[PDB]
Amino acid sequence: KTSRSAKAGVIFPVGRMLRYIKKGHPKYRIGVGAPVYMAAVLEYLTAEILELAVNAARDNKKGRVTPRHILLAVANDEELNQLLKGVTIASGGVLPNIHPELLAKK
Amino acid sequence: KTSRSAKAGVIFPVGRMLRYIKKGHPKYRIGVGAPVYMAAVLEYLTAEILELAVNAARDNKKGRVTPRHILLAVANDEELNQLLKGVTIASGGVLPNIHPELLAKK
Amino acid sequence: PHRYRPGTVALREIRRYQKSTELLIRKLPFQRLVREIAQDFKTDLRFQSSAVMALQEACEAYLVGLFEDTNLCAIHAKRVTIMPKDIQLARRIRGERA
Amino acid sequence: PHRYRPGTVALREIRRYQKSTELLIRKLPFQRLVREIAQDFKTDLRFQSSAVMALQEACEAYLVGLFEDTNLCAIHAKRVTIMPKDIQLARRIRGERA
Amino acid sequence: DNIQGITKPAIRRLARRGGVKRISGLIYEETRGVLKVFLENVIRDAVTYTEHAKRKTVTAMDVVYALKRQGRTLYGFGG
Amino acid sequence: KVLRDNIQGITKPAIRRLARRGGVKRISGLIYEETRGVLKVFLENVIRDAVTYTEHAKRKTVTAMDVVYALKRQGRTLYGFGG
Amino acid sequence: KRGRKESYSIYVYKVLKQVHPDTGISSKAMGIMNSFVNDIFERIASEASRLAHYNKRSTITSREVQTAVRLLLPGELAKHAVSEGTKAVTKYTSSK
Amino acid sequence: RKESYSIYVYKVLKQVHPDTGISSKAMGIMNSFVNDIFERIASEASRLAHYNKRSTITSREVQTAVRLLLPGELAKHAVSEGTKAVTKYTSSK
DNA sequence: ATCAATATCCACCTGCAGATTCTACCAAAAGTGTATTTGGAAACTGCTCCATCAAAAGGCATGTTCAGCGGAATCCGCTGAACATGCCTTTTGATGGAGCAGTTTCCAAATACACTTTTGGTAGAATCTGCAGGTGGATATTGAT
DNA sequence: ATCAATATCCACCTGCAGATTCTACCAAAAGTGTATTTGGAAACTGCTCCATCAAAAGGCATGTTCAGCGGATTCCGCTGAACATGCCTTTTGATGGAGCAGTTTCCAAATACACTTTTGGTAGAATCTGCAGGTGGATATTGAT
Repeated sequence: KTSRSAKAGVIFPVGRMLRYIKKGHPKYRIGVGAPVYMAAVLEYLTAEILELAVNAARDNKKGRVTPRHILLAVANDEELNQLLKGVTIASGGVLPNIHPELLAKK
Repeated sequence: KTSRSAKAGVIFPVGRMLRYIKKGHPKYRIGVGAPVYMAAVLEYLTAEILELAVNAARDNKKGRVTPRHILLAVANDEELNQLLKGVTIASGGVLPNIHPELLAKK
Repeated sequence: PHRYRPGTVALREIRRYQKSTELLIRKLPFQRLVREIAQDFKTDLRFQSSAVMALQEACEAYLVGLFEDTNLCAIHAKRVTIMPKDIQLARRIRGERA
Repeated sequence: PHRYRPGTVALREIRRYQKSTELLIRKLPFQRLVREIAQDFKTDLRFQSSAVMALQEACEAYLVGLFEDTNLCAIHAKRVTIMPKDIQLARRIRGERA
Repeated sequence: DNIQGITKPAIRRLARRGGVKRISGLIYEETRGVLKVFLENVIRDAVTYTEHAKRKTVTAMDVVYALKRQGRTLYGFGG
Repeated sequence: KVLRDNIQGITKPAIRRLARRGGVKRISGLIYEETRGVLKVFLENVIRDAVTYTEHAKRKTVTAMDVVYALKRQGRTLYGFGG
Repeated sequence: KRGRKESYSIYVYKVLKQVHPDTGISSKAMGIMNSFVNDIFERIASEASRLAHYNKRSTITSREVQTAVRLLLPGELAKHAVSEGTKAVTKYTSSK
Repeated sequence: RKESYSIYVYKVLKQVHPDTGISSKAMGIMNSFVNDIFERIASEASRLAHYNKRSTITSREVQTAVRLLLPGELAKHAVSEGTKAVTKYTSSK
């Protein structure tokens, strides 16, 4: 057998997602493409954030990505930051940033 | 024939509600308790607002209830105000208010 | 010649508009503004007469609510004049910011 | 006797705490708080360890944000010291003021 | 230039209802920009709906929905 | 045991740390109490919804999903605790 | 053969007159009372189904509606709404 | 037994950079993310397939969803990706 | 400018907790074959949305005059920051026991079709009236002397 | 304080845009027997939550001293408010003309339903390495002299 994932060229589980769509919206029929399309968008997005989190990890001179890296990745990217309004990254931390008025002397 | 709404002791469409509860949340078996509860709750809420809106209408020397009254009614009741964060009552205006920092002087 | 001291009329204007509920933006101009913008998204588009009213209702409401918050910001900075930054701080805290 | 001027250590702290990610509230004192409150709602409850931690994650995040906005407000008033009326303006604009 | 069709007098009237007293002269353009972004966001999502529905006419319900997801709910146009 | 006045567990040192990550350099003295006020409200609300979900599931244990589900109601999504 | 647009109008009107026989409701006003009922209706059934889901239940019942309600309405408002609801389902049952 | 996206998140992780690993904690987060968005999309999908009185969630609904749900640039590259994968699937057999 | 006090940044080391591979059970996808069903397509009616034209009124753009506000500058009171002191309570880690969350097997009570008969609700028409809108005679408010 | 220019409030009248009442078709709720499903009940399991315990150091609390921030105050330059003015254009009301929705009726195309075969995940276990945490010292920032 050949996983639908392979057929469509994705890593994410196409079938597993047709199932998750059903267990969630029973009523509707799911075109054979929807779970496909879904898995493709989700792998895309996850790829995007991993690309940034990895770099973030590497600059930090770390061989393993952590939540703080994912934050900094998402925090510094305008659109991922937008996509994640009201999302709290546990153990994530905050973007360092001091307001100028707080720096002393003259 | 006898209407469930009649047996329920309500004005709101227990029957119709049920139909809606189904058309909207389609993969769920719906107990007859549900549409009845809904009818009763939404009727109360309706009654609730209408009460205050009317007070505002009369308060206004007017015999017909308008959006201006419903808003005044809503914006002045702490709980109705809370329940409707985000709601924008078309043509309801705002609630009369002027910071005292702007006030003339005296 | 009679002449009201500054702020008296404005203070009078506030009381007036917070009493009324009619739109305060010119209808025709607003419509041109909508269709124009809508165009840059999809060509040859029609608008239910009411869908435009809805847009204006929403727009006007949004702005009036924003000025309410902005005014809170001017007052906070010990001013009575709403300046651009007040609008910025306000949208910022709201999570809108751009 | 050496001694940093007022403000030098704070900026030290800020850089410090903005670079890290550990929780800033004592865990046990927080758990008691969570149970005290829950108890005052429904007696005889149990909490998954993770639940308490989920709650603490949520709480600390929440206040760190309220503090960021509170800080915009202080600075907006040409101040560097946050005050209650700062927290209050931020909360109000956020829609919380309930 | 349709935008500017949003006159200073109008903006000022809005702000009055908003309870404002004095108005920096820079406000007007500033208000025009903000409003532009708002209408853009809504109308963009409205249309998306209009199109996914395979329609040529943006109905009131499209706007109501656009509005909804922007977090801004609107009563009075669902009929 | 009897739990009483545990909001005082949110100590001044603590709140300062929270404020430092928040970027604050100076703190009025009336902040610490103001803050516990704000905190007890948010916490009571989250817990209140959470416990509601729990009572609905007919359980005697507040689970992580409960809290998560509760936080989403307040429009705050939490990552790193999902099932 | 043509549109039969359904609404809550008549009902809001009954509830209105039922206690204010000498107080009318404008058109626009009725339109808002409509958006309200629809709005809330949605939130409730929405949460209610959501509730069933968490508890791997295949039925949306009054139980979930009541919980949905507690989670959706403010303090005293929910208090009474629940009373009204449980009181309704009661009478509907203490009969047929 | 309980399922998650980890293996996949991990597969994808290895393609962006072969020499980088991920903490279980960070993996716990990539999971909240996938599950989160997976829901947002599907939920607009029906809320959409519904508004048009339809009884089927198709790639078309999923796509409109995505359009509404994502920021300009992400939205585009996402739509391509899906458009692409569905095309490919519609030829695998 | 110079130096004494401290905190910051960094290259090295290394045991171990926690991340990464490694193995076989088992829900679960991936094939097959009908059974049921959308939803685009062709066909067509009609609710409204648009395009043009033509007024008078209600605004709006403007430009002059200046009140008073925002913002700079100076000053000092006292409140928060820094800090060292004293020691409690939170943390850390291993231990036991059971309350209870999760799973499993099953009987009946509740809902779901498939479907027929009974009106409550909607639409367009007939009848009806609350409040806009104009007048005005009086009181209140604002602003100068 | 006392004018006096203006705005605002209140009493009263009435035609009519709009709310209300009304006369019937008909989609939909209510009624009925049968077929399909569900979730509470109950005995059972092992996972994880509560409570302990003893050690101890990280961290909280308390007091002292004073720097510098916040705010009060004075002052003036000048941006926004108020107002008369000339007048462009939004507003109001009609108006067929056809774009274009919502309706219906038919049917090939595409999930769904129920099984059976095949294997990509998952949990646990065996295996490995990034990095937490201490160690020392050189560097940079701070603050007084």
